[PDB]
Amino acid sequence: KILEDPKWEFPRKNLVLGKTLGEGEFGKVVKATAFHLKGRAGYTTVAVKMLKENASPSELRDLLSEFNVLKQVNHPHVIKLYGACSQDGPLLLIVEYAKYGSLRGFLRESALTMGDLISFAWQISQGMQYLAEMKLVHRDLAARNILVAEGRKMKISDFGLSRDVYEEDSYVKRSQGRIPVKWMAIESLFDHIYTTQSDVWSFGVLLWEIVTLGGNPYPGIPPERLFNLLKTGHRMERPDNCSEEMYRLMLQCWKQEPDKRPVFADISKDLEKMMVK
Amino acid sequence: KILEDPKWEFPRKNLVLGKTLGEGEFGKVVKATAFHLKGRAGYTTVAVKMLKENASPSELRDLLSEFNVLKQVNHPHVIKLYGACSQDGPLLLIVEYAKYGSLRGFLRESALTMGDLISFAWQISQGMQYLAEMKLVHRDLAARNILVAEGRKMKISDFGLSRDVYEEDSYVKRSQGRIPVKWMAIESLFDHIYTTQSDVWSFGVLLWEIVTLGGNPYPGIPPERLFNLLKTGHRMERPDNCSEEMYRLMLQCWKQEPDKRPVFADISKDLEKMMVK
Ligand SMILES: Cc1ccc(-c2nn(C(C)(C)C)c3ncnc(N)c23)cc1
Ligand SMILES: Cc1ccc(-c2nn(C(C)(C)C)c3ncnc(N)c23)cc1
Repeated sequence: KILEDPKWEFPRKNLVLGKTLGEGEFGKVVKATAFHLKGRAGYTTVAVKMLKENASPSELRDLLSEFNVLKQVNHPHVIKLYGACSQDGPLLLIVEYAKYGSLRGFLRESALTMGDLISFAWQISQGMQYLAEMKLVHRDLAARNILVAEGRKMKISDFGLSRDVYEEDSYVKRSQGRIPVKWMAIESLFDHIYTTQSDVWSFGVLLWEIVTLGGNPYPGIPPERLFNLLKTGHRMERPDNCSEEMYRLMLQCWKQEPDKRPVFADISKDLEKMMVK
Repeated sequence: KILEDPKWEFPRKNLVLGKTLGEGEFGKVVKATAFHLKGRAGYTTVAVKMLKENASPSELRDLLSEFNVLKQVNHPHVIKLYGACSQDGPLLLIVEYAKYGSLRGFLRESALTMGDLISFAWQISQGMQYLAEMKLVHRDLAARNILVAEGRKMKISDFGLSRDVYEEDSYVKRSQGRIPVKWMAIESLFDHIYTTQSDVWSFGVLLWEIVTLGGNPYPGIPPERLFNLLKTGHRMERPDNCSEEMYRLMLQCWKQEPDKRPVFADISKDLEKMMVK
């Protein structure tokens, strides 16, 4: 029983699904083509996300949660929602198509200069600054949760775990322990507290992933040992393809006090100062 | 911070990990060899389960939950726990090794006669009757959660979501919506009620998977539409490789009233009557 919003409902007969682009804990995403989308004559190459054959109740809640947050945002660096098919069969979410795939895969498949990586971090920081202005916390901010559309333009994705900056619900059942530990902020890891400043912590780990072309954060460190490491003040070390100014930004994102961490508005200007220089 | 039980702690220096056997929502399972296990001189081919590099707090809780339930059971058709490495690094669970892999994959890879399939259902019903005697509900009973060791002997696995038949804890934080809908009992789907009779419902779906050699239950039916179908009394249809007596057993497992469903003790005798005849 899903409410069908007419502003986003799309006819299933006007949608042809193609080959599977990926399947896992996120769901089932297939490539597809949608004709007469948004009233524009012709067809459009899109991406359709659906539940798996072995989906659980929580898997639907995330797809509906992802559906809600995508109806409310709009940004050239946040994946765009085009339509949905909530009636007469399976639930399909029709969104923008990212040719080059997820960012974690795109970085691993690599020729990219250091200017290309700072551009990626700049785009992600731009969209995140917008989400902060939209009163949203992403929580699940990582390299795997970022898409790469055509033009190598970064697109923020996976809003199934996102919450409001101001809780606008009388009773919200709390999701528990669904954020990977190595991307969790120390206060989120210690008291289940997720904020925009916690996304900055997650963004700092994202910077580490980009400068390493899809590296595994805290290498060889069991995630069950990371709480003790972060509680004592230990962070990650300087990687190989990192400058003195770039590594300083990661540590500012990893400051213990969330007030001592920069906001995404400052991160965008800090990263542009690296692009110009 | 994990408590190290000396009855199950095993030295990491006495364990060599090999190639990865599988990775996903369940965790990371690698093939390995353990020397001087259980005091027996020599080495033993085992399987080691560990957390992923992007594991979340709940992923650890399941591994610890799976660890607890495996310390307490023993059956030739339930996977056997051999040891663990909870100190000085990553958390490793050392259990029995299943050469032929998961049951869902083993059925799909297939020459098997109808007698071979009833034998598999018999073995799974035997171990489940034992778990019911051990006051345990498995909940996540499916074909993917069953292993096939050497000799094509069935081994019940994945106890991360298992609960006690009698709740022996003052405050237990409830996991929510982690069982795939198509395997959920109608009362579990309607009021979050998981019991041994609900495992019989799940076992009936497992029978359907075996007689179809790893088929997808309720084919072409969106899992969001299954609650309405089961609430109106509709079940699955007779498959192709199913007898009149075998299909009757599935429907008895799918009876609305859980008291109207058979117990695993009767299922073992019902399946043996098919093996003899
Ligand atoms: C709502 C929604 C829908 C689809 C996706 C998505 N996942 N993925 C994979 C997982 C294949 C990289 C994609 N690859 C390309 N384009 C996409 N749009 C996606 C993400 C969110
Ligand atoms: C505690 C525990 C440890 C390992 C496994 C396990 N998963 N898997 C896959 C997923 C590769 C089929 C296995 N394949 C063979 N043998 C095994 N033992 C396993 C299950 C539970």
